[PDB]
Amino acid sequence: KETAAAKFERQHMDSSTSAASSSNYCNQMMKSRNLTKDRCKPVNTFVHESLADVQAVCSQKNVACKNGQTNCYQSYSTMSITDCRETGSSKYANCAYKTTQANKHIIVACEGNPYVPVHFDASV
Repeated sequence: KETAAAKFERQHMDSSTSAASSSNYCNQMMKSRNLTKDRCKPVNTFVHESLADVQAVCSQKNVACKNGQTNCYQSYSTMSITDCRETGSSKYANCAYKTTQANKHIIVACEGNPYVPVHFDASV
């Protein structure tokens, strides 16, 4: 099975690039990260920062999680991120994604030992 921390890295970490290079980036990454096999993941966010810089968010501003949970943290600074949202004309198994590049604060839920991000709550 996949540990909740390795899963957050596979679905959200992309430190190799500084930001979405083309409008096909989401179609590319959603595919190389295995997020379109049993269905098209309708929404996913990639962060273009170092894994360390994203794990350090677990020691920043503590805020409520979108589900009420109290183990979410908001990054003090804005981070480079890419938003992948399934387009209306997307069809399993041929997923189509709109890619939107942006700089925003990310909010992730942290868990376990050591305290690492285990779920991407949102960005603002």
